Amino acid sequence: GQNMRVAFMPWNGYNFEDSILVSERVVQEDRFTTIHIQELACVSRDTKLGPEEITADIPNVGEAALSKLDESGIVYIGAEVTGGDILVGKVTPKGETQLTPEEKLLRAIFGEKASDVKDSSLRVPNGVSGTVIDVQVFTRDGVEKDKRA
Amino acid sequence: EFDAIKIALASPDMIRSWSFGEVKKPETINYRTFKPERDGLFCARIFGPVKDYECLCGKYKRLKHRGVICEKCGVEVTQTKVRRERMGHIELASPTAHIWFLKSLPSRIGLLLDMPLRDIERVLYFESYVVIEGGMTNLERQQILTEEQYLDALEEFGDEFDAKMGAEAIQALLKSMDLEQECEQLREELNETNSETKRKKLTKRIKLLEAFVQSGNKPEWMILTVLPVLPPDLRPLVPLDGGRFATSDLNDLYRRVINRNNRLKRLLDLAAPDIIVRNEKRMLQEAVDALLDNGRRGRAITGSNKRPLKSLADMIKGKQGRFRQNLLGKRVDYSGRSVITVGPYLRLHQCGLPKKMALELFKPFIYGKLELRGLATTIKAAKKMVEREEAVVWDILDEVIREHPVLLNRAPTLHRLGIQAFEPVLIEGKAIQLHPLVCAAYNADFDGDQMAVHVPLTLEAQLEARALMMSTNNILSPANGEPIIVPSQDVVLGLYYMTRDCVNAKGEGMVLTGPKEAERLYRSGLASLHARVKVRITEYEKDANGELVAKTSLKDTTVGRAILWMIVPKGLPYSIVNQALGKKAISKMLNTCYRILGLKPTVIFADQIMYTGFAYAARSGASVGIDDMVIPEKKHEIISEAEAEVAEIQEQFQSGLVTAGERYNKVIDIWAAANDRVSKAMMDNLQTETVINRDGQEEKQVSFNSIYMMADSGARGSAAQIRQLAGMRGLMAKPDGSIIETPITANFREGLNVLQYFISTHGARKGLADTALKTANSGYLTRRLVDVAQDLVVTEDDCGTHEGIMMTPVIEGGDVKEPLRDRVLGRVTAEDVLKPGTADILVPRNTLLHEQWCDLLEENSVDAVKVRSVVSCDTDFGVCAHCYGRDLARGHIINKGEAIGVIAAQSIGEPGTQLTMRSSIQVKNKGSIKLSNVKSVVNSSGKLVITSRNTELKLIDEFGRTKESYKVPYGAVLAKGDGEQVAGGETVANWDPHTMPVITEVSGFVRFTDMIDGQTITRQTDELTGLSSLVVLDSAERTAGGKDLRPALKIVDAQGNDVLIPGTDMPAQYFLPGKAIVQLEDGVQISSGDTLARIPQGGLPRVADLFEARRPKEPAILAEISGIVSFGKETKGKRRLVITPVDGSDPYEEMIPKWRQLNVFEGERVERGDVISDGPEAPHDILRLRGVHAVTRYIVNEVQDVYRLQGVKINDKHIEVIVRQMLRKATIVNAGSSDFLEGEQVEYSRVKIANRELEANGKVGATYSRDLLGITKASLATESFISAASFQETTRVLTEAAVAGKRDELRGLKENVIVGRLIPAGTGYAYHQDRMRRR
Amino acid sequence: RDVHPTHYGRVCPIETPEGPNIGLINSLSVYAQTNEYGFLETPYRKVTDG
Amino acid sequence: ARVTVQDAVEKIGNRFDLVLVAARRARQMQVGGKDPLVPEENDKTTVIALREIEEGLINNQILDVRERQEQQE
Amino acid sequence: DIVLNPLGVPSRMNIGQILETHLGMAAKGIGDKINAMLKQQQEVAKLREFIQRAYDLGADVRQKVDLSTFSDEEVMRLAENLRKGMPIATPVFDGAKEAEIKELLKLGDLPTSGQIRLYDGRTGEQFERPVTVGYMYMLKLNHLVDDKMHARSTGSYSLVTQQPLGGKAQFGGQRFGEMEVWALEAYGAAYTLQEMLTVKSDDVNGRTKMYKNIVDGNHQMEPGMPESFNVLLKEIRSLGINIELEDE
DNA sequence: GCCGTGACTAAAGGCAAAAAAGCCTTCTCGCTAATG
RNA sequence: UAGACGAACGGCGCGUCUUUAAACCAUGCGUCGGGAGCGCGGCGGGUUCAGGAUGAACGGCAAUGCUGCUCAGGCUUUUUUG
DNA sequence: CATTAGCGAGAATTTTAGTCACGGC
Ligand SMILES: [Mg+2]
Ligand SMILES: [Zn+2]
Ligand SMILES: [Zn+2]
Repeated sequence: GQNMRVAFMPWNGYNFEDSILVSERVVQEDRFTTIHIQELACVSRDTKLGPEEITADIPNVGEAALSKLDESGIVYIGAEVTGGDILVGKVTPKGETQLTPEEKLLRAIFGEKASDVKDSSLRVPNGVSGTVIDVQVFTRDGVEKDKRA
Repeated sequence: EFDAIKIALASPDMIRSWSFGEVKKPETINYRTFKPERDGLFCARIFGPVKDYECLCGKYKRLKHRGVICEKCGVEVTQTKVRRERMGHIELASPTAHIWFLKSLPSRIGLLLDMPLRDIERVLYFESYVVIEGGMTNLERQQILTEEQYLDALEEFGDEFDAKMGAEAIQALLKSMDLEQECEQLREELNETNSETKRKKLTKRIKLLEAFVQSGNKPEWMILTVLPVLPPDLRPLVPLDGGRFATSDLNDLYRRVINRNNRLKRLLDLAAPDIIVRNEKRMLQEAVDALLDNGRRGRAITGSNKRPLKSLADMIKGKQGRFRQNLLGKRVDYSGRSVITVGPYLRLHQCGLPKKMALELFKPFIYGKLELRGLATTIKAAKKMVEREEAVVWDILDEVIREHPVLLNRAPTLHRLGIQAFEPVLIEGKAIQLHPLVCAAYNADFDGDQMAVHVPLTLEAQLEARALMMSTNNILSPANGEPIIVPSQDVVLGLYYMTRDCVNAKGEGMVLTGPKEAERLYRSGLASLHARVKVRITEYEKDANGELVAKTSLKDTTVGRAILWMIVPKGLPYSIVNQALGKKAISKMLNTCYRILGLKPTVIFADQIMYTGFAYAARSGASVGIDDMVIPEKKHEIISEAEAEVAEIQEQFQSGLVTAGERYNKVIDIWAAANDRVSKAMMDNLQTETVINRDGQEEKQVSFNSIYMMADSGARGSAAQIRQLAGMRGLMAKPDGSIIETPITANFREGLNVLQYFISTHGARKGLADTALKTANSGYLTRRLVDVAQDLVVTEDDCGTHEGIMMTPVIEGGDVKEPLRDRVLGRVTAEDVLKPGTADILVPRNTLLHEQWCDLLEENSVDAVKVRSVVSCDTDFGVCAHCYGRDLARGHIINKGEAIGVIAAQSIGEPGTQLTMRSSIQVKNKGSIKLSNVKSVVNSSGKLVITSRNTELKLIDEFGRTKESYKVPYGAVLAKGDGEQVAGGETVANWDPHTMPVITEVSGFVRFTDMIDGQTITRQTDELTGLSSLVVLDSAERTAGGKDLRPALKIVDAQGNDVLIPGTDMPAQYFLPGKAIVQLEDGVQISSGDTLARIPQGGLPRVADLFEARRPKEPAILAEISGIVSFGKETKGKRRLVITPVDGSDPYEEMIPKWRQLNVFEGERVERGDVISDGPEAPHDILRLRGVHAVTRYIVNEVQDVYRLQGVKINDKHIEVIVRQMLRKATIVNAGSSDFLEGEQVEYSRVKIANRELEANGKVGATYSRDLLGITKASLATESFISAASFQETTRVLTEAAVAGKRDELRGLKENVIVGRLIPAGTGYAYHQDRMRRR
Repeated sequence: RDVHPTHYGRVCPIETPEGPNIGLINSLSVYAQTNEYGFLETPYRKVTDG
Repeated sequence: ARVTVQDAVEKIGNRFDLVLVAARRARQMQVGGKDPLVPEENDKTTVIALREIEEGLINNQILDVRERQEQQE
Repeated sequence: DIVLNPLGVPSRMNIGQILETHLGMAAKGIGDKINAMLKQQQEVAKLREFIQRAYDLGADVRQKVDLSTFSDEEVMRLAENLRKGMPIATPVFDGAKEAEIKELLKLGDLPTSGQIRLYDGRTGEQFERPVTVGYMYMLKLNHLVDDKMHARSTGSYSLVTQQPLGGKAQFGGQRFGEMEVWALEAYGAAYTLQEMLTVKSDDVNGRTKMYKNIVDGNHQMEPGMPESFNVLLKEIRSLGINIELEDE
């Protein structure tokens, strides 16, 4: 631990029973600043209705969430990601839920080639920020490796 | 929605009514896709679809297809929720016997057939024949044969008799068993036989047969034929990661049973030999029994996990069972956790709250207001900007939490204070900030404990939270009247530092106009915080009819007390501050305010007390230091001197004069005396100090050592800690319990050698083990209190009965442990209070006794007062308000609709954690001597001897108040008399304790009549003493020819005739017992009633066993019927006795172990309910003899003595409540006009209310007797079967209720809790009163 | 769970986790080591006539 | 700015009946219309009702009378 | 920088804390002098005695150090490394007594009582009594506050009993324990217990309607039926025992 | 023989959290895959 | 490349074939979608009877279609905390 | 270029009370 200056005295009830009073000088010098290293895992299996694929092609996501990702869908090293953001973009297929002429025309105007996708991408847990330091990729043999790999 | 709950057995037709189809295929899933199998455990045709409103094959869809069975798929199409409703049924090839009724402790089928349980299992498991049809042969209806016996008997009688194997045979026997004929024969046989052994099982049999007869049941239904199937979803096959599936073990049990059934049914067509089919039948029976309950019959079936697979019965009972895990307490939404952290600036009614936690918690609340103001349009947009934390979001969030109460919860809770309400105030940070004064209520400390928060939703919830659960409304603990907002730690230390005068200080010796300028002096530094000065103050007295009286005076006081006086309210006088202001006083001081100036001034005053205490403690600067602990100089020297004594003592052990034990005791005493002396010396030198006064003289004022401020003020710790810090630790205990011979001569301020430190671990580790284990018994005990007291709740205003209990202050031969004033406070008198002068009424009957009346009670010095007691309240299914007395929570008469039982259970359970799991009589003080139940006589020498049993001593003061109480044996010595104003410290009683006297009664000449020499009595002139005397021998040498002969010494006067005892002409001879030496001889004078012979011979678990009344290992026997004592026929194993009443006959006889001690003899008169031997007393016979009012007094006395020994104050009325639930059950003595069996056991309330309406007509009552059923058995013997099931032992309770066909009416509280209905208590009491009125 | 007077030098008496399992997770001493059979033994200094 | 309800409780028989009548009146407040009889100070309807409890012109009987006279329109 | 609490000294009986603090105060005070003379960049000789003077203090100590062997650059490097405080080693059961600590502090320029005067920052006035001030070793435990913060308004739901999940990993709620339920029954609070046991735990109809109503403004619950109770019924109906409700 | 005693069996034994991991029967076969 | 089929229709996916509806599997491959009620009739499957492995009738439900009207993740195991 | 594996799918301690069994007079 650290070596600190201490004094035994009640101080306006802030040490009422066992609470400890700490000066801002402590955090100014970063005496008790600590480091944690959390690990996030993203799994891409081969479930029904097709396999699971990872890329940047995601719907209902802003351009800010894509500025931190490459074309392959893996966040760059050192990017200062925050809580609730996107780290790895994973998608899974479905059917197409039929056709409706009005929504079909709107989609054709928009330019959506195939809206058969469900978002299951890995997101940063809520309330935790930080900086990505490393990304390791495991791929089964006999499977093509993307430019990131 | 529903009125009551009905439970009974089931029938195959009823099962088919439940079911939708049959399951015939053990397969579950196709596993190619994820669709259910055909006729499998998840068959769509039998249970329902997979996804809402389209069949499996998908032919039918759209809204138009509701309620259609798609023929191709064969599946009814509807919403998927039906998967939680439909149930399947399996048609077993052969009948099977349900294990529960088979294998409970009382065997239902075994009792019904009057058959041993062991052989029924043999029959069912296909190993031994049993006759099912005797016919006209040499066999009985229920006879038993083996395979070779059947082989022999088959040829002798042919087909005339029939004997089979298995559940089919049992079912055939059950179906053919008549009921009415058995009932008639049982009724006729019950009156004929006279044998108590037969009576028990006879009554059980007739009760079971009556229950089956009176209910719509059939015995063969106890034998299963069709097996209902649990719905599919309740055993989910949730897909886990990858292709593997998570399979609940219950599905494995269904698969095994279906496989066995399919194999048996396919083997039945092959006409296989009986050997093969019997094995498969046994396999199927074992499988179904394990499915109903695993591990009951034999080894529990386990999978690859090597753990017992869960069964249906298992999933009900146990901590992991459905009830105690998902019915009483279930996980809830709108909650949060945090780390608790103290905050001083908060007011009493508000606690801090992190911004993030509140923002996420009140998400539903902000949504509505957000769209109300138009800042949002849809729900998804609202979610979008709320997670954007815009500026308006904080504004609206602050708007919606202006006065919205929240609930704070700490796990675990121990009493009513564990759940609190507060008005949150948003604060930055990530911790909950809580007001300090309430942390004592939580019994929590700010060392990283985690706090939990919930949020009420409805208007009713918020309103009741505001009205009840804020800390303002709860200042007095439900356990006792003492407050729970008692200041502690910093505030008490600082306030004590405020009020403590010094002989010399700056600013001493002037006069101040008032407190206002006095505060000015301290801030400017002109005067010290403490200085004895004169000052003018103002006092507002409410002595008139509730109006303040202002007066001005001058007081000699300190500056600090004047400073504190500013925040004191108007009513309190100034004398409440002139003292040293200790911790004990200030709390009581706060209490005094609650007795005068209401509630809100008290809470504001408490807040100001906190603020002033913190501020001036901070300005004080109280600090600990190494130099503070002053070790006495002489201490070391004393220790050296002590060694000398032990150095001598061991020599006496090495010299042979003193044994090891005596030397051990001497060493222990020497060390104890040395420790006490050094403790006294250290306390004396630490407590005092020397300082030069204003006149140049050294005056010894109270020491200002920091350790002494923490000690004396009581802020933290006790005198033991200070003793241990400076003085030597004293004697210490070994792990077994023995005391080490050499204690520790050093203290903590100095060093500790390795060996001395090692032995110190024994105490510490033992204490930690006690803390770790004692919580298990305590909390569990709490449950055993809650379940038996949950039913009780106040229902009516007044029962209108004057019966009650007599209560007197407790005296234990020394100081009175509890004065009468404290015990009676806040209760209601059962009778009118009479002055010691007769015909003068001090207090009327049916009048609540509050504090002002108690002053009148003590001013007149009332001896004792009889008060209303809820143990005998006349109300039904509750207790009337007046019997309960004063509510501690509100300070006034109890209300209607709140459950007393729950608060009583909490009050009796919370202090459990503070417990520990593992000659002559001298008058003490001044006063006269009074005795009651005393029948004394004067001996020859003029002394007073006693001829009674219950002779008690009293120390009557100048007024008549009781001071002392003692018990004396017969033939005691009295140095004084009754009513004499004697002096204290005088030996007034003396007698030989270690042996018993065989004293005579009256003077005369001893004549040894019927004196036998040779076998019974002989002149054993022992050479040790060489004294020739007649010695009566024991039963060893003598035999039945001489032991039965009793040598009786006929006590005669000088005339030689029988003594004319007053009242009785019976000669007062005393039969000589064994080993009773006749010390005196014939012809020598005898004193009046002189000795004939010197005849020779605790904690929480204790309280828990006392509540449920364990039978002691040595049950003291007491008298049963009042009458003249008579002996009985002996030598038939042990001794016997019979008591003859004056008028009625004497049919009572009982067997008494003759090896046991005795206290009663033939020539004596004993009242019923009086001791015969001595030892622990079973409360059952106490209640049977002395009545209800006696047993309630004993239990309360013992438990309160234990708690006072452990130093925790608990009100008595809480104990009584359990006692009222203790006597819930009674047993009929004689049926009379009632409609119950002679031996029937029916609850007292119901039997009394049923009797009352019958006797109101031209009929007579029914004689009964209240019994004693402990909590563990009283809880299960309750009408509400679900309530009993929730507590313990679900299997027996469910089976017993089912076979009896009981019917719960949801009268209890937990019943309404289970189904989510409003509780029949609290605010919900009014709603139910509306409900029952309309019904 | 209770500490025995023979633990001196072989089992620490003052370091152990608190809670449901106390006294069953006793830690090793500093100088202590294991014997050939598996018994606990401690170093000691031999004394010869003072 | 309400800290205790002792005066409100003593104005009524017990606390529970006060809670239920206050709940009824507050529900009457919130559902629509039925403005209070006392000036407000930016407070939610829960504490608004409690106020008319200590000034004492409202109770269970008075609320029932008002409801009856309004439904007898 | 840290304000401890004195009232935890007597009851806890951890008096070694005060002695440790007092020893720490002397150690840092020694470093300041070395810091002061290093600031003036005094000669190596002036160092050599002073460091020797501190080490020579003590009665019959087993630690004997000869600084004459050390070269000038070694002494300079050691003193530079020593400016943050002289490390003090103490055997578990052979530590120095109070007199030795007092003598060591006498080498410094601090009061022997080990209690210096202080001035409050807010008020600027000298406190009534001298207060203990020294240096202590502090440890930051592995229980972070944000690792325990957890709150759920509406997350997931169990498939068996239709109840909210448990555990921080799944946005779990709080388990309303049975003791808490009896605590609620102790008060007159019936509405709160009913709503908490019906409309927030499992009632599918209730919590769906309740969520809509609170958004729409209304604060009113509905009784419904706890689906956990229905499960038990089916469970009881799973056996040969028959159970059922009755007429409304 | 009938009340009394010993041996056998059943039931229950703090409450909340967090954090990690492991994992949800065993014997047999043809086309595709692994090995030489 | 295109076209056709794969428990009623259509779109897409997947498999087979090349002008044919077959082949595949077997609660007849997968996903999704049909504004609703009343009227017609029956896809589809079921019952009865007869005939001697086949045929006839039937309407409780109902496919594609048609005229008219009304409606908007559990358990287990550890470790730690209070 | 031939051989076998294999693999996914298919199936065969502590406390106490209650109750049954022996016994002895
Ligand atoms: Mg704590
Ligand atoms: Zn279908
Ligand atoms: Zn009564």
